[PDB]
Amino acid sequence: PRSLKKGPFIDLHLLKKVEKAVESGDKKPLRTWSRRSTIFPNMIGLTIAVHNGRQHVPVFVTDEMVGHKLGEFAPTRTYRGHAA
Amino acid sequence: NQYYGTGRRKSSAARVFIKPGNGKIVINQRSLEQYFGRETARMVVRQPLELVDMVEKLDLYITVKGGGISGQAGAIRHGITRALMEYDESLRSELRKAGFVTRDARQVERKKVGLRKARRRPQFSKR
Amino acid sequence: AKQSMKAREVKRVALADKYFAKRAELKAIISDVNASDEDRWNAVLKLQTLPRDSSPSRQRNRCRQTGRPHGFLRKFGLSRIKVREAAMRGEIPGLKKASW
Amino acid sequence: PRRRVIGQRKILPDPKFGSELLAKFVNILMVDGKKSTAESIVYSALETLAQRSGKSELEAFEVALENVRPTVEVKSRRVGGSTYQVPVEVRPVRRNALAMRWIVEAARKRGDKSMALRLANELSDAAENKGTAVKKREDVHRMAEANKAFAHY
Amino acid sequence: ARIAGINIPDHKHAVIALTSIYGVGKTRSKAILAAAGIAEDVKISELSEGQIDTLRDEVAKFVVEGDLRREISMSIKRLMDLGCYRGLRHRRGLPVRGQRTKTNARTRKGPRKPI
Amino acid sequence: GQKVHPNGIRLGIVKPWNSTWFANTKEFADNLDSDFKVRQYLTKELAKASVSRIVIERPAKSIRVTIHTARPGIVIGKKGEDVEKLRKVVADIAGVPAQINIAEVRKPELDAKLVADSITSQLERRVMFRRAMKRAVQNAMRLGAKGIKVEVSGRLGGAEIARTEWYREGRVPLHTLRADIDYNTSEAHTTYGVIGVKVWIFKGEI
Amino acid sequence: RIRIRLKAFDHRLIDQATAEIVETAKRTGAQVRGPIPLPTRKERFTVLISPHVNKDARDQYEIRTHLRLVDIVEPTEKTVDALMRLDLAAGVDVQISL
RNA sequence: AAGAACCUUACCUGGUCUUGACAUCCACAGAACUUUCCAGAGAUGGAUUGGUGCCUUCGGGAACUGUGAGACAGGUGCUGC
RNA sequence: CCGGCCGGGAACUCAAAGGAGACUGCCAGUGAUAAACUGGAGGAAGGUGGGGAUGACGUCAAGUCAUCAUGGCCCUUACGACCAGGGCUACACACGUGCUACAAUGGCGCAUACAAAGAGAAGCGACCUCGCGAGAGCAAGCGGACCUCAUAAAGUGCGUCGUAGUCCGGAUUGGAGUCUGCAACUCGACUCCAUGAAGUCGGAAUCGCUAGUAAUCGUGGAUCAGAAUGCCACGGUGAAUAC
Ligand SMILES: [Mg+2]
Ligand SMILES: [Mg+2]
Ligand SMILES: [Mg+2]
Ligand SMILES: [Mg+2]
Ligand SMILES: [Mg+2]
Ligand SMILES: [Mg+2]
Ligand SMILES: [Mg+2]
Ligand SMILES: [Mg+2]
Ligand SMILES: [Mg+2]
Ligand SMILES: [Mg+2]
Ligand SMILES: [Mg+2]
Ligand SMILES: [Mg+2]
Ligand SMILES: [Mg+2]
Repeated sequence: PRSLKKGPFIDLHLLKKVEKAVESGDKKPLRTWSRRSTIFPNMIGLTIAVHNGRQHVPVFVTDEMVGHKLGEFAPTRTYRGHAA
Repeated sequence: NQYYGTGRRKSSAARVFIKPGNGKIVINQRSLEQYFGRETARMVVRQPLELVDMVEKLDLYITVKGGGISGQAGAIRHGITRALMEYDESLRSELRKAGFVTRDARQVERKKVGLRKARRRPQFSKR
Repeated sequence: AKQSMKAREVKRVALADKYFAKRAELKAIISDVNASDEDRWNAVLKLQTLPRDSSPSRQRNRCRQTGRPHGFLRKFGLSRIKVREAAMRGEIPGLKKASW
Repeated sequence: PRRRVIGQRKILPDPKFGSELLAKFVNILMVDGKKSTAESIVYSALETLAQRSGKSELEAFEVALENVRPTVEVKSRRVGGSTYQVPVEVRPVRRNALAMRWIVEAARKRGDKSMALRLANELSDAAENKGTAVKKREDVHRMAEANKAFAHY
Repeated sequence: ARIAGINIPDHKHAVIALTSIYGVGKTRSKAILAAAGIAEDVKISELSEGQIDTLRDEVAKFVVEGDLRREISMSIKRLMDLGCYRGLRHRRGLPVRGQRTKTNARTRKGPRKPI
Repeated sequence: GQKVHPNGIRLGIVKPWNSTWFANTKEFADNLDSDFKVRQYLTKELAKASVSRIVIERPAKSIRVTIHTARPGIVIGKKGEDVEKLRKVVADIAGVPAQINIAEVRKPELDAKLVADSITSQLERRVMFRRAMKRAVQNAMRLGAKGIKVEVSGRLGGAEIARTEWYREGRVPLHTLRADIDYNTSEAHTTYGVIGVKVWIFKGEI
Repeated sequence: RIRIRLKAFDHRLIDQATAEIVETAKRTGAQVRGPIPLPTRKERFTVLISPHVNKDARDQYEIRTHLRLVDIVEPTEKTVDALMRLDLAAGVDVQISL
């Protein structure tokens, strides 16, 4: 994963959205594409619609997703099984 | 005076100097016994001397580069063979009949396009 | 290749040359180890704000006579097909068929 | 091939004993071109068998080979419907090659520990006609005897 | 011959025997033996009870056996109930570290199941 | 089957290089691109002059272009007003000072490039391809080439099935490397598609 | 000492070059140590020849950079200027060093 | 295919542009260039600090940019029968 | 200051140029007194010495309109263009081509010998310090027979394991990390700790190879920011067989 010297990676626009939404209280889900961004500690409670190629999958951020890429909770493939 | 020959094998080149003496053989500033681990290599080095029966009355100072253990051993053998050729010409017939003058012109065949090695083709299938 | 594809590559090269110095500086802050945490953080953010096309890794070598992105040869700047044609016509110095 | 082979490749006699027969044995036992390992294993087997028996290494090896060497084998001929297992007498070089190969197959398939131990035990059994090698020679001769009717060819 | 609550073989050398503890491989075994001052080639049934007690103390440093098992299980179950990509992969029993599933993946998917 | 390029297989043996400038890995790609641009510009602007060969050298931050042409008077013009403009544009393209030298080509009837260009021009002009090929072969064998082969391939004469026809006289031993096989190709963009012309001319040995 | 590095793509041409180098450096009065042949760099390339598939159909090309070394021990004052004004034929790169 | 994280990428979902990303030619405006702030996923749009020159029939052209209609440009679209 | 280290030497190995040699040349026999063949001498090479490049007329209206060019047709507020995300990496399955194995001709630990060929300037990166390791810091040297990549591995000497799904075997997975890159979730490589699977030689069937070849062991390069078990080369060890 990312080198620890570089610290964590958050995309600037998503950071701006998050800081303003958290300082201005519960708002609309953060419609965002930055799947590569890291879920920071002050992300809790925010509902974020992470892009997945065609949809913005809603993700309710909780404590235990801190340190994970938002794109991990929005799967990008559909699969139900062959010849069910 | 020192009599000199050059032997070659695979990719090994061996300079061999012979001068009458107590039968000391030096390979790259190192004795034969602890330079060659293979008894086959030692036999290969000593083959011309034993076949001409001059084993103890000559001293060998030899420096060889390139190749591996067996290639270097063959290079040594060729070096002694040529050194005794330019020592005396009388033992030439014996060494040829034995087969030591001939420089063994067999190198690793080049890898070729469309083959895994020199001749090992990729596995073929009709379908 | 397509004219649009060649145009994209030209734009990327131009942007990389234009913004090369700033990227060098910011990456120097990031990979410096005696730089403060605030410095490294702000450098990450500024390197984000720099356009992506500025990244020299974004470029793709293309055959300068056809724009083909595959089979490139850096020594000649051409794909395998163009290298073959020019070499046979003699338009490449010293080059000739090898056999060994 | 449809032409003819030149003379057989020259083989350097092995250093410890100077026997091209033993050189061929080492070559046949060799795997993945590791002649050093093959020679060490053969030499250990030879000294071990010499010590267990009493014979010289070379003569004991010759006895073990001779108890395994065939004289007539069977080859396939086509006439129709069925095949002829025609018995043909073997030339001595092929005799020695087959004896060595059968000995090595039996030794590899034996269930001991070190391959030198396996080879010494197999050659010792061949010294009194017990090994899988002498069993294979028994099978070859009795098959040729069964097919003896086709010998006239 | 009972370290971290499991029987370890007595016929094997100490390094090989200590690897039988779920949570100790060759490296941790060597570290344990060095820290307890025991030769690496000594057989378990030939150690003084003081030495086995010291070995118990050393192996107690690392998390092994049930504690390690439930640690791994809670990590896997957290992945599960988070339902991230790795949680979904773990649920479905498919490769989790980005391998190909067009072919192979037999270790995760189990042996062939004909249609 | 396919065949090796009669020029390429002989480059180091009995042929010269159409470019003999030395540069290292830093300069090779840029010099090749600039040579390509110069040759393309020269051929486009001298299509009429029948430029048989273009050799490029780069002595020292300079470019020297030898234009083996069949109408040196045409390519030079009055005094040097045409070659002066050509040199100016060549220098601008190459980014270095230029020097254009015109080379007399005697007998355009024994040069593969010029024969191919002539045949292609006739094909564009809709002359019978059999007549063009026979004319080329007769001209070369009268000028004295030890041999010639001409091949024309494509939708000949407005046909919908493309075919290949080739005439030959004398010897054209393509397998002998020391034989002087001057070979060259050209394309003719006719209203029914492209037609490819290939010319081999065997002029002698060592 | 003056060091001349001749790099060329053609051994005949580079031999001409080094011959006239030594002739000039000897007419100027200085003595020469060479020419010394340094190993040819044989840069090899392998390319598929069909525009589509056919992986086993390849050409192998080769560029042979020949290199010669010229030594000028006792560099005469006229020798230096003569060598630097000599102006070699095209197709040779000459590196001058002290 | 001598090497798909973005690029490549030609495909998909959306956000956008249509003389257009890339070419010539027409006119007008403007040196370019550099830096900075906002919004937007970014595209892109608002601005704007500085800049306002290189030759000169000194009035205009040479470049580089935008605009304004096009003649066109573009197509990894089909056909290797 | 035992290191060609320095003075030196031009012998030697090498480097690169130019020459010589191998031609059925000679001898014998066979042979239509011919071609030639069966041997022999000599010679490094003996019969087109080994290998490579070289692909004839033509066949499959074989492949490519996606390298390129191109006739004809078609799209053009678009089938063109720009952007961010996703996919090409999906998995009940089936096939091809490979890699690692199933062990003792081995595994592991310690010491140690022997290579060729290639690359390199926003590049190869010594030495030194730190880290268990990927690697990090300062940083010389070198567009190079100089410097770096870069200690070859198999091999040899000693010990250990003693036939066991095992110190074989390494898949899978958990945790912790390094580097590249704006960015490693989809989807990188690598490292440490841990886990340790299937596999005990594989049905019908089927492939490669007659020499330094097969087999086996490592090394380099192109592509490339990173990303080879592929591809292209290089050497080390090195057979059996052909009636
Ligand atoms: Mg293949
Ligand atoms: Mg195009
Ligand atoms: Mg790239
Ligand atoms: Mg992509
Ligand atoms: Mg066709
Ligand atoms: Mg077809
Ligand atoms: Mg031929
Ligand atoms: Mg098709
Ligand atoms: Mg694919
Ligand atoms: Mg293991
Ligand atoms: Mg590389
Ligand atoms: Mg790479
Ligand atoms: Mg090899």
